[PDB]
Amino acid sequence: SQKIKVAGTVVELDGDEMTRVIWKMIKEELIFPFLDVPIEYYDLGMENRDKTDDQVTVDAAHAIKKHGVGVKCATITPDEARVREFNLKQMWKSPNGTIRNILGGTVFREPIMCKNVPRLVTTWKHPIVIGRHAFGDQYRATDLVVNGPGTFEIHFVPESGGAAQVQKVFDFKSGGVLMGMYNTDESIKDFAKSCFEYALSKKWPLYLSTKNTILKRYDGRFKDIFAEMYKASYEADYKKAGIWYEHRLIDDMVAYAMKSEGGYVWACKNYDGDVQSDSVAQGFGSLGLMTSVLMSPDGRTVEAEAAHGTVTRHYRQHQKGEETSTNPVASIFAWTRGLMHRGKLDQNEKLVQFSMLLEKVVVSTIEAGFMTKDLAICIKGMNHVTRSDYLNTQEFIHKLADEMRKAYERSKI
Amino acid sequence: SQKIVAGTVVELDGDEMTRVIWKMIKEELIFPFLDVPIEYYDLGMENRDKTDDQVTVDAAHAIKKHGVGVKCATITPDEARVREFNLKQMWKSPNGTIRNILGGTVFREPIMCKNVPRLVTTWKHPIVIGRHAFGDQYRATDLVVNGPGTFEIHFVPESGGAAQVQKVFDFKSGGVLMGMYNTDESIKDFAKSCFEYALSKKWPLYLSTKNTILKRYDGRFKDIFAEMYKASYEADYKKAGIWYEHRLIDDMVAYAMKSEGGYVWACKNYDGDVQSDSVAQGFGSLGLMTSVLMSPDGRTVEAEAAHGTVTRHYRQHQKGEETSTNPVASIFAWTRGLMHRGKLDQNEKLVQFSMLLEKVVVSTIEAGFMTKDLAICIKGMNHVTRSDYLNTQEFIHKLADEMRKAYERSKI
Ligand SMILES: NC(=O)c1ccc[n+]([C@@H]2O[C@H](COP(=O)([O-])OP(=O)(O)OC[C@H]3O[C@@H](n4cnc5c(N)ncnc54)[C@H](OP(=O)(O)O)[C@@H]3O)[C@@H](O)[C@H]2O)c1
Ligand SMILES: NC(=O)c1ccc[n+]([C@@H]2O[C@H](COP(=O)([O-])OP(=O)(O)OC[C@H]3O[C@@H](n4cnc5c(N)ncnc54)[C@H](OP(=O)(O)O)[C@@H]3O)[C@@H](O)[C@H]2O)c1
Ligand SMILES: [Ca+2]
Ligand SMILES: [Ca+2]
Repeated sequence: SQKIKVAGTVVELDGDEMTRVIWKMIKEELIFPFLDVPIEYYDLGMENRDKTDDQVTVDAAHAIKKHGVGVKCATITPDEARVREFNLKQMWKSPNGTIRNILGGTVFREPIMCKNVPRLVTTWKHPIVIGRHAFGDQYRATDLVVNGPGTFEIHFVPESGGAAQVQKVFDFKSGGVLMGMYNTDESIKDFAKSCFEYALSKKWPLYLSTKNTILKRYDGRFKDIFAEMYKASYEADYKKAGIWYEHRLIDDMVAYAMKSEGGYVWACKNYDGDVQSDSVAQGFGSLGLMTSVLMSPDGRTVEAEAAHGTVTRHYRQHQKGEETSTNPVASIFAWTRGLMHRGKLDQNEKLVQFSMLLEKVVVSTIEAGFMTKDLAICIKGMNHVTRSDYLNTQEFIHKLADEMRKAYERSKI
Repeated sequence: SQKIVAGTVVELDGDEMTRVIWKMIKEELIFPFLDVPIEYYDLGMENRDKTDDQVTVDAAHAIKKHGVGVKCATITPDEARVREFNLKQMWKSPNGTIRNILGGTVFREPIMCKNVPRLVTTWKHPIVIGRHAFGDQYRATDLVVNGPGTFEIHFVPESGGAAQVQKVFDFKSGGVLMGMYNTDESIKDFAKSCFEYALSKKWPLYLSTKNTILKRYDGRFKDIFAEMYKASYEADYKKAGIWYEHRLIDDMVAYAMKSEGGYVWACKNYDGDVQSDSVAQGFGSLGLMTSVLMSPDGRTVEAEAAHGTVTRHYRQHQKGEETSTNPVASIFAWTRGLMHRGKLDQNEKLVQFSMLLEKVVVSTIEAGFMTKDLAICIKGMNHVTRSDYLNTQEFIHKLADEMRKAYERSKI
């Protein structure tokens, strides 16, 4: 089904469980009818990441860097329960963590605002953008079970060959756990750049959260890198733009974030950008109401995703042959932002107007009273929602399609 | 001033605004009523630096001895603090030191005021966070890396064989590295205390980890809780109409945001730290939260303010400007400490004194007398004016006025 021709190639990464089911329908009804789109397909379904030894994940990452745009459905990350469940050869790493490792950059997350959906948090008047650092820390770590007594040490061995630098971290008297993790100056700096630059262009303030009182040298490095770069390259233009940058302790930032009105960029270390960008997304209404875009330092490569998970409890219900009502908006906006970036790379204005148009139609369709259960909950009580207040997953997508077909037909005479 | 205590309470003095407030609470709401032995330790930054942080260690060991510890918020120094106080070094968190020595779980909970509107529209009931007090980020070894090399991790068995070595990372230019740990023993301890506490509340229990990413580290948290539920707690919980569940941290923070509450949330050191601030501020103020570190045996309580020393307000204070610093958390550290002092001494009268003061604080807030953070909760941020609240001193005084009437009012 072709209409708008797209020269560029979109690298699509398929995922798992309920999101995989919605992914198919989104392609089927919202994208392909309108777009003549070259798709380099990569199945990051869990079975296929097992079949290929996770190499499908690595190749997909590399294919995104080549073509410039990636669009990824939520995937399962496996632990022991999951290894059992699929008879996996191993506990494979988060495909997300692997993609992010290879690409680098920053994951910008923002709520998708629907005026008829009450925010959960009375104070939040404006959107918060989270710049989550995509590299290192707890997401590329080495952890270990300890089985008996013994001493946990770190050796740093320099390249020159000067002697080993060792630290006794802990004497274990019994079983326990240990782990090491890292970050790089180079990375933190790209993470500083893109955050400073995004807030400069939104004309908004920038907060950095760390726990540099505790991790004096580790988090300390982030604080100093951001402060050094601010003085050097952003203070003058920030002060001229009527905005400001400040380091705040993670403690104080979450309290501020909860009570403030929004209108600022909040830069988080990896883990905080993981946790808080869900607290935020649910605060604004639902996990399905959020964009998530991994951006290059150079602005040429974009991996757009849904930030939420595979919606396992909903899939278990879909698998019984029971009805589901799962919010597909975050999956759809993975596509639109990917296609928007695709069109920017190609000098293709038609593609950008389509991407924007699909975002308008989703938001407008929700705004006109047509919505999945989770948004109906935001409006009507937790226990005072009924079947007539919301559309199921299929209907919602169907309604969305009806509207998109109509809007597109009218759109560019 | 006294009237009411045999057993001893160990007092830990702190920094900045919480210090200023700590004094007033002792002056006006505690010592006037209680004749109590206090073992005083000054964890103000100057004395920590001056004693090479030994008063902190001494304070932690005093708490184990007499069984009750009451602690004011302290500074934990980074580089700017070292400059500011002319410190010998970037001393580690005194809280992190107290907890490393004492072990256990820090249980936190909002202090409900009916005239204070919640910021989260869905929260009908309290959320209780159970924070693992040990290990992980708060007893870790972190370094800056200045040039390329290899970050290895060695475990050297007691048995004397050979080291178990993992390559973590090949550095090319500069960075940071850290190493951190926890123990089966502490994690197990953390679980039992959460299971017992959610069992006695007849409330469900959630543990959150990121075991999909930290598969062995967080996996151990998840495996230990699960095995303990099966063996020791699943049957009793099912009889009580409650459950235990592990959720991924992503799932739990989203759930907590849309839940009505009424559950005990088991949090890893880092998560309990951060999510207890998000939860206190979601309920109305950082001022309106309790925080009680409990020992595995439950013979030893350290109570505190979970929030910081309120540096921005200390600075107003220093210039002679008017402050409205919420003192309720600092007050409830006294009351919960003493509650346990009374629990230990079988002092029926002291348990009730603590209970009464808590009653009077909230009851005073609910009669319209409050500090500026709580006025901002009722009126808007931009619509509060001076007449909606009391400054810090007046507020403590109003409570003080109020507490005397109340106490005098009781038994007679
Ligand atoms: N983007 C990614 O690649 C990504 C991110 C996170 C996790 N994961 C992986 O996916 C799985 C996550 O499962 P999880 O249950 O922990 O997290 P989850 O799949 O994000 O779902 C958690 C819950 O949040 C609500 N929710 C999330 N997305 C929703 C949507 N689109 N529409 C409606 N409700 C939604 C539902 O609550 P109710 O039950 O109340 O309806 C749902 O049960 C794990 O296997 C994990 O490895 C992947
Ligand atoms: N228990 C502890 O020992 C503990 C805990 C946390 C931090 N700290 C230490 O405290 C110092 C400063 O930390 P921080 O500035 O990150 O956080 P903070 O002192 O907790 O205060 C940060 C902000 O939260 C609000 N706030 C906190 N407590 C309040 C109260 N009792 N009444 C009214 N408002 C209150 C204020 O908001 P507004 O600005 O909006 O008025 C304040 O500016 C650091 O040295 C840190 O290491 C100690
Ligand atoms: Ca997340
Ligand atoms: Ca905290």
